[PDB]
Formats: sequence, structure tokens, C-alpha cells
Amino acid sequence: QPGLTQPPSVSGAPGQRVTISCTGSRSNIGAVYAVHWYQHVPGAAPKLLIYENNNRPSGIPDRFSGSKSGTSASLVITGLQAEDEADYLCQSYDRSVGVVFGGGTRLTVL
Amino acid sequence: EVQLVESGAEVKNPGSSVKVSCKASEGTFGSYPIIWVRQAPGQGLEWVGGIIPILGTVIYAQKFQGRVTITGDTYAGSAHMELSGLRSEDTAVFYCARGSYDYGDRLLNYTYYAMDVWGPGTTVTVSS
Amino acid sequence: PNITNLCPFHEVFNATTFASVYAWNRKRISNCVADYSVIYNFAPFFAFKCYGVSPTKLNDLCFTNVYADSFVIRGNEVSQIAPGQTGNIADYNYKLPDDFTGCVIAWNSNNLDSKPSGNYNYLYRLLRKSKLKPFERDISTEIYQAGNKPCNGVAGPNCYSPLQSYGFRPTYGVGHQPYRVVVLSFELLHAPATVCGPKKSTN
Ligand SMILES: *[C@@H]1O[C@H](CO)[C@@H](O[C@@H]2O[C@H](CO)[C@@H](O)[C@H](O)[C@H]2NC(C)=O)[C@H](O)[C@H]1NC(C)=O
Ligand SMILES: *[C@@H]1O[C@H](CO)[C@@H](O)[C@H](O)[C@H]1NC(C)=O
Repeated sequence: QPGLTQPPSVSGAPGQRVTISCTGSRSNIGAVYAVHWYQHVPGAAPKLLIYENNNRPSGIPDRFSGSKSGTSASLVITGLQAEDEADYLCQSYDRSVGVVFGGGTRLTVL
Repeated sequence: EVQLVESGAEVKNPGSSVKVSCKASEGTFGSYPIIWVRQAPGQGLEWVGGIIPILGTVIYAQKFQGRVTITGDTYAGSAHMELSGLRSEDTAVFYCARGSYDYGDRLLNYTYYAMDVWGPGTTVTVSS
Repeated sequence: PNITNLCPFHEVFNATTFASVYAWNRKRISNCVADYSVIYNFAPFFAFKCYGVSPTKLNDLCFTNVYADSFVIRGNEVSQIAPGQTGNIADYNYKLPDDFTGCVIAWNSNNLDSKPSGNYNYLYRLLRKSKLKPFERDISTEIYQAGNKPCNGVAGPNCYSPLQSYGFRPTYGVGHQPYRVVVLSFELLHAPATVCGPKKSTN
């Protein structure tokens, strides 16, 4: 997988602001391409959270956010809660090979 | 609302082929085009195929190029996709999803922006 | 007490064949009496939204010219016919101006515009080069050009007919059946108004 690597998992304190990375090349994200943030329930159908690198789809309360910078992008949650324990995913296009997807981070809360 | 019904699990042997549909509620894909993605076990995601059904212009990932084909109806559409030459490294889950933009500015540029509503996915297994 | 110029509306409605939305009609009405009350004697409306003028008082409020438009659109797109509301059917086929005035009738016709095999007699625009200036129509069908190579005057790989047809069938669920939409546009200027409600008098 020539994908979007990011750190595997981050534990969850209750009710805070946590950031998650998504690092790729300039040749597949940096040039013009956009990243895309999905929320995945293990065993169920995933859900969209962020599109066009900045915009925020309706139905998602302002807890979630994110942006991009240079040769990477990132996502952020404010006010962490147990229901957010789930897979996270970031995807983009790839001058190299069509569409490219990241690892997915298993956000867990203890 | 939009729901993507899709067939049950598939069990078979190496080298064979599997065909599964993406049954869509109320039948009118209505220029909302379909992306076919694999869920590899213990791993991330890999896009496989993409079809804009009304225009009928179809693209495939280079890894499986010529290994998989996709078709769709778009009027009570139930877009089908079949993967051939199943082996050990193909047992996975199958997801189909929309794009939710349905007009030309970005639908022939389709495979850039987004995939809005997804489906439960179907498990396909090789026998070994 | 002898009301006589009941403006012709029983024809702007009930025409039994609304034209497709890629090429909408435009019927100008003036110089009569427009008792909109009869309008409220059709089926319950999926949408009756009035934006400039309050709707109950439609009798006495007066006008110079009125414009009646009508077409057929997929149900979950009805909301796109409203001022300053982007999306396909409102940026490629019918663009209201965000200083619009007038009302927007929108009702259901699932019994009247489907066939067991499936109709295709409503085509809507799906491609162009840029959006529309408000209140403009483009009936033309130039084979759209996408790639860096010309289409050579016909359809071809990455060159496809910008119009695309609806598929209307009786089995389709609510929200993808054909809603029939009509839009009444108003305007006031320095001209013989002669568009008022019927006098409520006694013999
Ligand atoms: C997909 O969109 C991109 C840009 O949004 C298009 O790529 C460029 O489009 C501009 C438009 O004027 C051209 O001048 C450039 O030559 C295009 N290429 C590059 C590398 O910038 C692209 O054409 C769109 N795809 C399709 C199939 O229309
Ligand atoms: C439309 O006009 C015809 C002709 O008079 C009439 O039979 C029909 O009932 C009218 N439509 C409705 C909904 O009443």
C-alpha cells in the first residue's frame, strides 16, 4: 500500500481536543489534490466526516474539524466521548495510481 | 434517504470468480455514480472500481485492471461487479458507495471528491 | 358584480403534459382578474412557498404582469427551486434571481407520469461550461466536450450528450417520483396594472 500512513492508534482521555495525522507525498496530495476524512464502525458501513480538505458536512456537530498543511493534513476532535471509539480514515487521489487510502486509526477511550 | 442493499456472503475456491450487486433503494441511481471498494482483513481500504452509470464510462484500479468488471442499470439499477481469479489474498469485504454530486462539473472528474452513503459490505472468502 | 376576466389558469395547470425541465415554457399573463382561490382546489401540495408577497392576501394585492412557468422535476430536488439555492436543477436548468418575487406551487403526479416499463419523456441538463445568468433558457444540445480532444461534432469517449433523461416508473418511492412544479413570478412598474382581485359586492 502506497497509502497515507499515520500513527496506528491514540488512547482516549475524556472530553478534550485530540489531533490525528495523515502524511503523504506532494506528488499525490500536495499538488492540487484534496484529502477526505471518514469515520468507520468496525463491522458496519463507514461514515463521512470531512470533504474538500476543509468543509464540514451537515449532520456532524462541530466537535469534529480538520485542515491541511504543506505535505500533510490532519483531523481533530473536541470533547472526546466514548461513542467516538471507532476507526478513522483519510483518503485522496494519486497522480501515481487512481485513489489512495490511509491506514485508519482505531480511536479508543479508556 | 438512500439505502444500498447487497447480497449475502460468498464462499468458494481459489482461482474462481464472484459476482455481487449493489441493490439501491427506490431504484433511481439518478446520475449518482457508484464506487466499488475492498476491505482487506486486518488492513485499510483499497478502491477497486468506479462506474458512472448513466454515462456508462467506467474506470478500474491498475492493480486489478482486467481482473474485474462492473455493470449497472440506473433505472431500478442494481449495479453488478464481479472479480475473477479469487485467491488467498482476495478474501475480503465488498463495499459500494455513491458520490452525491450528479452534474458534469465534477462527475466526469468523479473520482476526486467524496462518497456519501455506503453499504453494509459483503464478505467473500476463498477455500483453503 | 359581473366578474368576467377570470385569468386563464385552468390551462396553466391541468395541461396533462408538462414540458420537461431542460426547456421550460413561459406564459405571460396580464389584463384580467386573477382570483388565485381556484388554485387552492387541487391536490395537497408538497410545497407552497411564497417569498415576496404574503399568500393569503393574494386576492387584493395587484400587479402589472405575471409570469407562469411549469416543469417536472425529481421529488427530492423540489427544494432547489428557491432563490439562492445551488445544486443541479437550479444552476443548469432554471436559475431564480436572488431578488425574486412571486410564489412556488409544487405538487405530486406519481399517477400521471409513469409507465410500467418506464417513461423517458423528461430530460434535464447534466453538463455545461458555466452556470446560468438568472431567468435564462438553453434549449440547445451541443455535444459536450470534456477531454483535450474535440468531439468531432458527435458523441464519443469523454464527449457525451449534455441532456440526460429521467427514468420515471410507478414502483419508484417517494422522493424520486415526478413532482410537477409551477412558479409564478410577479413584478411591478409604471404600466396599466389591471391585475387585481374580484370585487366583493352585493347585487
Ligand atoms: C478534472 O479537473 C481538473 C481541474 O479541476 C482538470 O485539470 C486541469 O483543468 C484545467 C482547466 O482549464 C486545464 O487547463 C488543465 O490543463 C487541466 N490539467 C491540469 C494538470 O491542470 C481536468 O481536466 C478535469 N478532468 C476532466 C476529465 O475534465
Ligand atoms: C382537467 O380538465 C379536464 C377537462 O375538463 C377535466 O376532465 C379534468 O377533471 C381536469 N383535471 C382535474 C384534476 O380536475
